[PDB]
Amino acid sequence: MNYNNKILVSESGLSQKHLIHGDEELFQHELKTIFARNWLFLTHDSLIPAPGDYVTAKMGIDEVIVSRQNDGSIRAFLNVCRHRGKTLVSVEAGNAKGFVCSYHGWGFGSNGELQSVPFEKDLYGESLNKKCLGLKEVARVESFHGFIYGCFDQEAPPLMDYLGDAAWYLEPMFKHSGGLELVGPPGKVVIKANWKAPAENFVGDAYHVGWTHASSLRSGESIFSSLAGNAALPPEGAGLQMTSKYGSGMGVLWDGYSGVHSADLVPELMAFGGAKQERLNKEIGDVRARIYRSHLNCTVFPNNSMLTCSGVFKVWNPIDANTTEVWTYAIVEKDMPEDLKRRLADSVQRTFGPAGFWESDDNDNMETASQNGKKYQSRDSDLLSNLGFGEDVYGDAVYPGVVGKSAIGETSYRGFYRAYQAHVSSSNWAEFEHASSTWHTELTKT
Amino acid sequence: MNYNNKILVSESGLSQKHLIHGDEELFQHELKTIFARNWLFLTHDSLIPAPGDYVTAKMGIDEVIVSRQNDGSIRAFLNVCRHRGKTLVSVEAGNAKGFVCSYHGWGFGSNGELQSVPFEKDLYGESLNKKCLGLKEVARVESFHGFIYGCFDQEAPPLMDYLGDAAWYLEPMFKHSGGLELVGPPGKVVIKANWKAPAENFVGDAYHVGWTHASSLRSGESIFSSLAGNAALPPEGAGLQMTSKYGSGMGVLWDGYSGVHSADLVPELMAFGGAKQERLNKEIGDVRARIYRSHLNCTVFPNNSMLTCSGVFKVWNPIDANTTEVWTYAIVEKDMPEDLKRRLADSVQRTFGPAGFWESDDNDNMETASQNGKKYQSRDSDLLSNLGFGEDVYGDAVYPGVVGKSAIGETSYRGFYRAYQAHVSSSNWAEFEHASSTWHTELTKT
Amino acid sequence: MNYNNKILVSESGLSQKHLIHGDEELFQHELKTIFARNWLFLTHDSLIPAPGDYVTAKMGIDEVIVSRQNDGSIRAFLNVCRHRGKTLVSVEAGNAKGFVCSYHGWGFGSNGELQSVPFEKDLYGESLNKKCLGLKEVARVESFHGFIYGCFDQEAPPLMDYLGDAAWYLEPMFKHSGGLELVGPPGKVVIKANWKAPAENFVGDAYHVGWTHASSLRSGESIFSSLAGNAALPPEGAGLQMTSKYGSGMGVLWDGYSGVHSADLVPELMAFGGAKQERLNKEIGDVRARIYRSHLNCTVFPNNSMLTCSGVFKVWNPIDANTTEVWTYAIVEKDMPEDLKRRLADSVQRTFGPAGFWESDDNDNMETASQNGKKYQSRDSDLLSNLGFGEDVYGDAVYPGVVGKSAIGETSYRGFYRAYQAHVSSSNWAEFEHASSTWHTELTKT
Amino acid sequence: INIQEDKLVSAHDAEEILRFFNCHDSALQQEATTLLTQEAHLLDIQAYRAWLEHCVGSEVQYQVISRELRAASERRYKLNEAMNVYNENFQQLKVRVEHQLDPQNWGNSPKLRFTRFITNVQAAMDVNDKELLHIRSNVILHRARRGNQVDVFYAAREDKWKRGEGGVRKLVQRFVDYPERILQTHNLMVFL
Amino acid sequence: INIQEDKLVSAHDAEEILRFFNCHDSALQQEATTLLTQEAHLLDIQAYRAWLEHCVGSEVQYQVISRELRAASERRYKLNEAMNVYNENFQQLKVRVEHQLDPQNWGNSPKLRFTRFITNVQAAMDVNDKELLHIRSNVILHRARRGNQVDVFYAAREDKWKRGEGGVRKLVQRFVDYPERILQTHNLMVFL
Amino acid sequence: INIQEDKLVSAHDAEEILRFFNCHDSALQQEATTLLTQEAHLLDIQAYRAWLEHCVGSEVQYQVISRELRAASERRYKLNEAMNVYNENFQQLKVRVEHQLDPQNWGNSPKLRFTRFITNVQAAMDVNDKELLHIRSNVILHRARRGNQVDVFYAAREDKWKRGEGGVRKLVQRFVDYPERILQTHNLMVFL
Ligand SMILES: c1ccc2c(c1)ccc1ccccc12
Ligand SMILES: c1ccc2c(c1)ccc1ccccc12
Ligand SMILES: c1ccc2c(c1)ccc1ccccc12
Ligand code: FES
Ligand code: FES
Ligand code: FES
Ligand SMILES: [Fe+3]
Ligand SMILES: [Fe+3]
Ligand SMILES: [Fe+3]
Repeated sequence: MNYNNKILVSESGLSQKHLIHGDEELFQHELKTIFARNWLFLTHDSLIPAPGDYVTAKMGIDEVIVSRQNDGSIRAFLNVCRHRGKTLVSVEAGNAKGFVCSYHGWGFGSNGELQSVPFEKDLYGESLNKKCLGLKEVARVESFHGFIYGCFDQEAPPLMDYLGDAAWYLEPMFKHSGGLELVGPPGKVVIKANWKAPAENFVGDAYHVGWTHASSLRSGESIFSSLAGNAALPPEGAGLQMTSKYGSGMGVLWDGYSGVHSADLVPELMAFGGAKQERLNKEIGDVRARIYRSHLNCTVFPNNSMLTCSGVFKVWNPIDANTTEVWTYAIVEKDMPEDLKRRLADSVQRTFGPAGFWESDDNDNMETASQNGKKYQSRDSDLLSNLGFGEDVYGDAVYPGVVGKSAIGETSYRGFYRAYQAHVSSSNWAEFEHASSTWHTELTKT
Repeated sequence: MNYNNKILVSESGLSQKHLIHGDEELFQHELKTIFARNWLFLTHDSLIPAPGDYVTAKMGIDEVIVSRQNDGSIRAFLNVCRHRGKTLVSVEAGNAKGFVCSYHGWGFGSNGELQSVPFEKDLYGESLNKKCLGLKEVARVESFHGFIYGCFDQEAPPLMDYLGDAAWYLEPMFKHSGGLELVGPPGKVVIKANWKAPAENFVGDAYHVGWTHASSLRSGESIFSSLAGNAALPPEGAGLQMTSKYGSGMGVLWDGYSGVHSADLVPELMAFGGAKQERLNKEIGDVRARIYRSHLNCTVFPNNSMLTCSGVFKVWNPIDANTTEVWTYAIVEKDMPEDLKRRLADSVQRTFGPAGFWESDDNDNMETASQNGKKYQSRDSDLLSNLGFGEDVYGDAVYPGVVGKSAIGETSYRGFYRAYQAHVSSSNWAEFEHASSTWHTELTKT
Repeated sequence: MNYNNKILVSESGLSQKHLIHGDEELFQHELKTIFARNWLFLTHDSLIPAPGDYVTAKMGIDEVIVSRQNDGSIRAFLNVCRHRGKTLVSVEAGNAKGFVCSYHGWGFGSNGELQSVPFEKDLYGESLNKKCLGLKEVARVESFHGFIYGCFDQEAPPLMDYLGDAAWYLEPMFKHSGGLELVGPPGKVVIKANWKAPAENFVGDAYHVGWTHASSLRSGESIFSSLAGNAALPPEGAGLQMTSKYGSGMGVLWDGYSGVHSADLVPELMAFGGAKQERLNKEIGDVRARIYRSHLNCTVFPNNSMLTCSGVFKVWNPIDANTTEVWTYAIVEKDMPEDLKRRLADSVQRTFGPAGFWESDDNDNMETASQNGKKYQSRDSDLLSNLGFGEDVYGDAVYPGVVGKSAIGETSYRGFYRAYQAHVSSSNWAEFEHASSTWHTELTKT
Repeated sequence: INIQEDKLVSAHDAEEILRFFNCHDSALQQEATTLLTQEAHLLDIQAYRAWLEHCVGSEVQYQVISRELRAASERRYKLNEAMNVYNENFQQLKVRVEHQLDPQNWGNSPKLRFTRFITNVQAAMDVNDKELLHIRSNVILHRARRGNQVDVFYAAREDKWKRGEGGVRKLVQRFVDYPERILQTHNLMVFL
Repeated sequence: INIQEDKLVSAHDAEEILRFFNCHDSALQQEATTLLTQEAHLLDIQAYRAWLEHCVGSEVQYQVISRELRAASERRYKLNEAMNVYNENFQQLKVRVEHQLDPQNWGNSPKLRFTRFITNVQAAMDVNDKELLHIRSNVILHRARRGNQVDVFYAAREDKWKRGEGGVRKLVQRFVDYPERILQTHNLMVFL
Repeated sequence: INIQEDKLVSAHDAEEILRFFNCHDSALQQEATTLLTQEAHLLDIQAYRAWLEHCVGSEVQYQVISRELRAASERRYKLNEAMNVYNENFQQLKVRVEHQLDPQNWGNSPKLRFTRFITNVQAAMDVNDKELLHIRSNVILHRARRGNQVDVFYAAREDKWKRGEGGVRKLVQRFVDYPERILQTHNLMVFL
C-alpha cells in the first residue's frame, strides 16, 4: 500500500477505511510514523520518586527502562544490551544504581553508560570504546505535571505544544488541583483489539455509554446512572467535545466529579470536588474551576487515555493489528485523604481494571470492530465519524480548540483521525506540519 | 507471485503445485478470485422457514446474516454495523424483525435497512442519510430445491447454470424424491488443513476409501464393508465419475443407498430407497430413478460437499491456508418417517460429525498433505491427479458432463482444478468464461 | 530486502544487524541459502545400524526419512508421498523394507522407489511411470566417523572439505578414540529463539559461562566450577578458539575431559580420558592426544552443535525466526564400559537435556536476544562480536584455521557470521566460493 | 433455586442441583470417586474392552451434545436446539471400541497418550429408583500424539450408574453438554 | 519452614503451611470438599444469587491481587506492591451479580459456559477463633463463549469460612494472589 | 486385563491396574491424598529444602522419561526406547534444589509462580513389602513467569512411598512417562 497516496481517512476525518483496524502492513507502518514519532506515556514521578528508582515501560512494541537520575531528572533507555542484544531488566520496577546483563555480565549505569565489562583488561585491553556503548537512549523525555512522556524523535514538538488546545482542559485537574499521583502497579490485560479501538472510544465516544454500559449504569448507581439503556439523553449544555492539531481530544461532561464510582463514593467525592472548586473559582475563574470537577474522557494521542474524576488512566500498548496490552492505573489528587485515595484506586480497578465490570462491557465492541477490519468484504468499507459535522467551531472566546458544543458527538474522532492520516502519509515532523497547516479549517467545514 | 502467468495447475488438471495447500498469499488471492466470485452455501429453507427466522453463515472469511423476509424471499447481509463496524449478531440462529448494535444502538431491519438511530433527531437532526446506510447486502441469493446459496459477485451465472452438468445427477435426490430437509444445528470443528484438501477428497476420491477407512469399514459393517483394507475392488460398472465447467463434480456408486450407515440402518434404508425408486422409474426413467438411490460423493465448487444417501452435508469454511472450520449437517428426505430422520441424523454425526469415526480417519491425511505445502522442498512439487486420464468422455447419450465410466479415478479432481486455475488467473467472470471456452476438450485429451 | 546488497554482517564479522534474529523474510531466505545449500546433521550409524533401520530427521523445515540400505549405504528421502503429498512416516524410528501411504496405499521401498500401487493393473493399466515416481531423494549423504549428514545441493563440497580446519580438532575424539556412538532417543524441546542464538553460543561463547551458568557451576561442582559468578578467569593458555572457511568453529578448553559432569563422574572420566591420552601420544602426538581429552564447544555450520567430553550433541531445528526445536543426544566413546556410557548419557540429559539445569540458564538469554530482533528500535542495531579482533592468526604451525590463542573471545562468531553473510548474498556454491576467496585475510585484519 | 430470580439458570440445571443439596451421604461420594477414578484409569491406558466390560451397562445411553448459540431473550425460534456428537447405545460404543483397536487404524500409530483429571465428584441415590445412583463429575482430558499435537477437553458429566452383573456398578447414562461450540481440538474422538 | 534456609519461600506462605501440617482432621477436609464443590456447582450454572445467599457471608472480603514483578534481591523500592483486581464487600459482590443478571448485559448473550475444577483441598480450624475454618484449595476455571473464545484461569485460594444464618458455613474471606501478571484471557470477569 | 484382547494396552499398564482393583482401603486413599496435597503445597511455594526433608526418601529414584515414537506394529527395531529427562538420586535432587535457591540463578528473578492440581489418587500396599505404599496420581502443573510466559504440564505419576525418619512417609520412587514427545513449555524444569 502506498501511504503517501492512499486515502485511509477521508477529508475532515468524516470516515476511515475499516482495514486500519486489521491491516498488519499498516501496523508495521504505524510503528514508524505513529509510535516512533509521537509522545508516549512512560510513568509518573510518584512511581519513581527517588534517585535510582526505575520502571519498565513500552513505547510502541519497544521496551524501555525509565530511571530517576541522581540530579533529579529522568532518562529512558532501550531495555536491550549493547553487546549481543539480551533484555537487560526482567522486572517491572525497582531501585538500582545500574543494570547487569545476565548473558555476559556487562554493567550499565542508571544513566545508560557502559560502566563495567567483566575482565575488560584481560580480554579487551584498551580496545573497547565503552563511551560509544551506552544504552540506546530515548531522545526526548518531558513531564506534564508529573506525568512523564517519551519520544524517540528528536524533532518532535515540546510535549506542552504537542498537547495543544487539550492542555487548557487538563490543567485545572493536573495543575491547579495541587497535583495528581498515579497509583500503581497497573492492571495488565491483553485484548484482541487494535489499539485505535479503545483510543478512539476514550477520545470521543459519549454516544456509546448509555447502550454499551446499560448494565453497569443500572447496577452501580453511579452519578451517570440516568443514561442506562438510552433511557435518557443528557440535557442541552450538559457538555462539550474538543480536539486539537496533534490529535489529542476529549469530551467534557459538566460537574460529573464522582464519575463512574458507585453510590458508596458519590457523596464524599461530590463534597471534596465542590469544596476545591469553591477555592479555585478565585484562582482560575468559574469556568476553569468547573472544568476541574467535570468528567473528562481524553486521549493523549496516540495511545494514552484517561477519565478524570473517575480517575481511570490507560495505556493501549500495541502488539499487532488485533492485539493490545491494556495497562490500567488510578489517578488521585495528592491532597485527598489517604483512605479516600485507597478507596478511589480500588474503585478505578473495580470498574475499569482487569475485572472492571464497565470495561468488560466494551470488550466485544472493540474486539469485533477490530477483527472485522481483516475480513475481505469489510477492508475497503467506511467507518463513519460524521456526527456533529458542520457544527464545530474554532477560536471560541471561552473554550479553545476545535469544539463541538454538545455532550455527544464525533468531533474528537475527526481530530484524532485527521492527525493520524497526516502522520501516516508523512516521513517526518516537517511533513506532518505541512499536512496540518489548515487543520482546524478542515475540521470545521460544512 | 503473478497469478496471470503462474502455472499452479497443469494442462488438463493433471497435476497441481503442492504450494496451493500452504501459500498464504495465494489464500488471500482466493478470497478475491474464489470466495468473492463463486456460489457459497448459506442454509436451507428448513432452518429459516418462517418470516423473521435467521441464521449466521460464513462466506469465505466473511460472516453474513441470512434472513427470511416477510414476502417469503431470503436476503443476506454482512454481519457488520454500518457505523463503526461492530459485529451485529453474536448468535447462530433465531427469530427477529431486526438487529440492534450493542455499541451505539443502531437498529437494522431483517431487510437490512437502517431503521433507527438512538436520539437521531437530537443528534443528527435531518442530516443522516439512513437510506444509504443499510447493511452491505450479498448481491445474489438463490435456491436449489431449498438449499440456499449466496454470491457476492452480481456477474455470476445463475446458480442452476453454475451447477452445470452436476445438476442432472443431484435432481433425483434433491427434486424428484419429494425434497430434502437439512437437520441442524451443524457440528463445528477446526482442522489444520487447507479447505481444498477435503473439497478435492469429496469431489473425486473413491480411491482412498478402502485404505484410509479400512478400520471404519471393518468396524461399522456398512454396505461398502467389502472394501476394507483394499480387500476387494468394486466390480466393473460399479459406478462413474463426473465433472463440469464451473468445477462441481461427483462420484456415483450404484445402488449404495444405505451409504456409510451401520448395519443397524441398512435394512430400513435399503427398503425405503428401493420403494421410492420403484415409483420414480415411471416418472423419471430407470437410470435416473437408480441415480436417486445411488451414493453420490459431491463437491459443489468451491467448498460445499455432500454424500447423498449417507446424508452427510459439509461446508469447508476457510480460515487460513492451513486452517478450515468444518460444518457438518445431516440431509434427510422430507417424506421419511420422523423416527428414521432422527436416527439418520444421529448416524451422520456418528460417522462424519465432530466425533465421526469415519471423518477421523481422514484427519492426518488432510492435515499433513496441507501442511507439507508449506515445506520448502515440497512447494514446487507436483500433486498428481492423472488416474483415468485419456479415458474420460463428454456428451455421452446417457450421463452428462465430463465422465469417467469407472467407479474409481481422478476425473473429478481434474475438473475441480481446471476451474480453480481458470478463476485464480482471471479478474472477473468474463475472463473465466474466456479461459473455459474449451473446458471439456482440455479434460478429455489423451 | 535486497540480500545481494544488504550488509547484515559487517566486514570481518565484527557485528551483525539485530534483525537477523527476528526477520521472517530473512528466515524464508535462509531456507534457500542456508538450509537447502549446506550440510545438516541427520543421524548416527549407531541409531540405524542394520538393513531396514530408519529414522526421521529434519533438514531445515523439511522432514526426511533416513534409511539403511541392504548394501550398507544410507539414503534419505523427503517424508512426502509422491501422489497427493501426505506425510509417509509418522514415527521417529523403526525397521522396515518400505513405507505405505495411509491415504491411498502407495508403497515405497526403503530405497525410495515406488514399488506398489493398489489395483495398479485395474486402475492405471500400464500408464503409471513408477520409475519416475520415487520419493524425492536428498542429493548428498555422507559420514564423518559414523555421524551422517545430508545436503539437498548436489554442488556442495564433500563433507570432509566442508568441515575445513575444524576436522583436525574433531578427529582425535571422533576418529582416534576408537569412535563414538550417539545414544538416542534425543530429548526434544521447543524454545522461542532463533536457531542462530544457540548456534553462535556453542560455536564461540566461552565468555558467558561464568556468569550465565553461575548457579550450575556453583551447584554441580563440575571441573569448571571455579568460573562461577566470574569469580575467576581461566589461566593464560587455558585454551584457544578457531574458525574455518565454511563457517564451522569451536573453542578448546585444555584438559577438561569431565566437562560439565558433576563430581559424581569426575574421577572416572578423568582417569579414562587420561589413560587413552597416554596411548594416543604415541599414535597422533602429544598435542593431538591432548586435544582428544580437551573440551571442545563446536558448531558444525549451520545448526549442529556439540560439547565433546561433556558429550552433549545438539540440533537447532528451525521453525520460524523466533522458534527452534532443540534435539539433544549424548555422545559416548564406544570402548567405554557400558555402565559408564549409561551414566554419561543420563548426565548429558541432566545438564543439557529437556530438564537440563545448565541449558535452562541459557533460555532467557537466547529467547530475549532473538525476540528483541523484531522490536522496531533494535532491528537496525548492531550485535557486537569484536572481542579478540586483531589478535587472530591463520596458518599456525601447530593449530590450523583462523585461531585466537586465548580461551575466551569472539573469533568463532566472526567466522560463523562471515560464512553466513557469504551464503545469504550468494545464489549458489560458486558464488559463495567467490565471496570467500579471501576469507582468512578478512578475519585476521587489524 | 428460583429461576425467575436467578435469571441465568436453566430449569434443568436447577433440578440437578436440588439432587445433591438434599441427602449428603459421605460414603457414597467416596464410592463414586473410586468408580470414576478406576473408569478414568482404564480409559487412560486405552483398555477400551475392559472399560466396556467393567464400567458400561448393557442399557447405556452415552450422549454428548453441542447446543446451537441462541439469544438469551429468544422465545420464537423453535427448531432443534442441539446435535449429538455422541448418542450411543452399547452396540454403538462397541463399534467405536473395535475401531480404536483395529490394526489398520492408522491414526493410532504411534500410540496416543491420554491423561484424565476427574474432579468435583457428587453422588446421590435416586429417590424413586433406590438402585439408581446419580453421579456428577467434571473432567479435563489431555490427548497427546505425533510429537506436537496436544488437545485438551473440558466438560461436566451427568451420569447414572446402576448395579449389574456380579453386583458391579456400571454406567447406564452419561450426558455431557459440551461447553465449546466450535471444537479447537481437531475432533471430539475421545471418551469423556 | 525456615525461610532463611528455604530462600525462595515468603513469610506469608510459610505461615499458611504451618496451619495445615499440625492438626489434621479428616472429617473437616471432607466437609470443606463438599462446601467447595457445591459452591463451584452454583457458580458453574450461573446461579449467582443462590451463590450469594448460600455461600457468601455478610462480612465477606473477596480479594484477588496482581503483584508487580520486582527483583528477588530488591530491598529499597517500597511502593504499593500489588493492585486489587477484586477487593469486594458483600454489597460490591451484589453489584457484580446484578450486572451479570441484567438483561442488557449484551456480553451474556449467547449464554456463557463455565466449568470449574477444584483440587488440593486442605482445611483447619483457627486456633484462636474456634468457629473460623481455614480452607485452601486450587481452581482451574474454564470459560467458553461465542463459538471459539476459550479462557482458562488457574489459582490458589486462601479462604476463611464461618457458620452464619441457619448454621450454614459461608465465605468470610477469599484471597487469591493471581499467578499470571499479564492476563491472556481478555479479562478476569470470573469468580475464582 | 487380557492384553491379547485389549490390543492397545501395555503389559506394564495392565500390571499397575491390577494393583488397585484388588484390595481397596478407603483410609489409605485418604492418607495418600493428604501426603500428595502437602507435597504439592511445599513445591508450589518453592519450599524445595522442606520438600527434600519432609517428602523425599534417602533411597529415592525420581524418574521422568520421554519415549521415542515407534510403530504400533514394530517388532524388530530394538534400541533404547526412551531417554531420561530426570533420573535422579537424592544427591542429584539436592543439586537441583541448590540450583533453584542460588542467588545467581537469574531466571528465578522475578520469582516464578507455581500452581499444582493433583487428582485421581489411588493407593495400595505392596503385597510382598508390607511397608511399601504404591500411590498413583495425576498432576496438572501451571508455571507462570515474566509477565506473559505460561507453561502447563500434564502427567500421571507412579509412586512408591515408605516410612522413614520419625515414621514420616517419604517418596522412594516416582516414575513418569511424559505424554508429550516434543515439549512446548520451553523446558521441563519443574518437579512433577
Ligand atoms: C469512554 C469510557 C467512558 C466514558 C466515555 C468514554 C465517555 C463519556 C463517559 C461519561 C460517563 C462515564 C464514562 C464515559
Ligand atoms: C469422500 C468421503 C467418503 C466417500 C467418498 C469420498 C467417495 C466414495 C465413498 C464411497 C463410500 C463411502 C464413502 C465414500
Ligand atoms: C556453550 C555451552 C557450554 C560451554 C560453552 C559454550 C563454551 C565453553 C564451555 C566451557 C565449559 C562448560 C561449558 C561451556
Ligand atoms: S548480551 Fe549482554 S553482556 Fe552479552
Ligand atoms: S458500531 Fe454499531 S451502532 Fe456504532
Ligand atoms: S497421498 Fe499417498 S497414496 Fe495418495
Ligand atoms: Fe465504554
Ligand atoms: Fe475419507
Ligand atoms: Fe550456556
